[PDB]
Amino acid sequence: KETAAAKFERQHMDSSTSAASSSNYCNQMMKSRNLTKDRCKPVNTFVHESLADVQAVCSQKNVACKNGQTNCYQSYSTMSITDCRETGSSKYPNCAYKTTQANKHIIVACEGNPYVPVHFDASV
Ligand SMILES: Nc1ncnc2c1ncn2[C@@H]1O[C@H](COP(=O)(O)O)[C@@H](O)[C@H]1O
Repeated sequence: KETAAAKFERQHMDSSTSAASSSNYCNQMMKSRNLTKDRCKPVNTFVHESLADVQAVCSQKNVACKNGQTNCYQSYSTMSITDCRETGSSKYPNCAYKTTQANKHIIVACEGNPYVPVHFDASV
């Protein structure tokens, strides 16, 4: 089965690009990462940093999660990320997104042994 850890990597990791590939990036990536499979996933963030760097966030600044759990962590450094947001004109199965690149601190929830990212909570 797909572990939660693998699912985080599929949904949120993109170390290959340093930053968003112009205007087409979200359209292609949301599809290729299977987030347009059974609906247009409305909102999603990709992180353009090494896996090791993202994993290391599980030992950085402990902050409250949006759902009220205590297992969330904020990166001490800013990271290169891309926010994808579904357009008003987007209609399944033709899912359309705005690609917005930025540099922000990420917030991830971590679980397990090893203690790794399983949920992307926020960027700040
Ligand atoms: N603190 C957390 N630790 C682990 N997974 C979480 C956490 N917060 C949210 N999730 C995951 O993200 C989804 C969205 O959370 P919610 O909006 O509370 O339904 C949940 O179904 C979980 O799959």
